[PDB]
Amino acid sequence: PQITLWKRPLVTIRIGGQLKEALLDTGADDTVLEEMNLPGKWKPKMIGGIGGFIKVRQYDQIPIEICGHKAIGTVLVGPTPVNIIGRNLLTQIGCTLNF
Amino acid sequence: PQITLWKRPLVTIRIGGQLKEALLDTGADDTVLEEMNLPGKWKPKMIGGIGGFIKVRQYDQIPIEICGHKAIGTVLVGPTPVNIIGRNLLTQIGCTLNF
Ligand SMILES: COc1ccc(S(=O)(=O)N(CCCc2ccccc2)C[C@@H](O)[C@H](Cc2ccccc2)NC(=O)c2cccc(O)c2)cc1
Repeated sequence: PQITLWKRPLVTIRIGGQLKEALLDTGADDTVLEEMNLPGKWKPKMIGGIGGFIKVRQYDQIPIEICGHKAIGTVLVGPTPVNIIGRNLLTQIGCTLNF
Repeated sequence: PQITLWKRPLVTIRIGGQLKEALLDTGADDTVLEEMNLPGKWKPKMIGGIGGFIKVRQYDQIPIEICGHKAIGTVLVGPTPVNIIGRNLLTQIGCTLNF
């Protein structure tokens, strides 16, 4: 689709059979989800945003369907304030910015 | 332009006698610029991101040129690590997400 920006670019994602709302975020290098359980090994990681650094759990090779487009990649889980789809998965679904 | 997301979508903006590199950021409601002493009235504000909140100065009706496209709107100035062009200006220059 083409998504305009007068509203937040929130979309439905499917991850582990669960439907969630997530923000398509070109300013995010990584995909960061609110705390949830995901299967498999994770490793502790730290990431930084506008207000400082947080601790997250890094899960690799996780399938995420974003508005019906399939990605398989790294998902960080932690105290992000909102679910964020970052460039690591936006590139997999062929997302670009256009003006 | 079409801008892919393999790297951070950094572009040149101009605000007065300062050309600046800024992130085209669909996950940002507002435009947040690194510390700069803009003229005119402003209002204090707190904005929240990953890691918590920062204190910023809200300046209104500031002209900002982004890759040659003219915009005018609210600019938040504060201790952000990166200049962020948010949706308030992205819409004005006709920016969409496409996949
Ligand atoms: C109201 O206006 C704004 C509010 C917030 C922001 S933002 O910069 O924090 N923010 C709002 C996000 C939604 C959100 C909303 C509410 C809480 C938490 C997240 C904009 C993000 O795109 C942000 C931009 C960025 C990049 C580098 C350094 C610093 C910031 N990226 C990130 O936080 C980020 C995420 C993952 C990995 C990474 O390396 C960076 C910008 C504008």
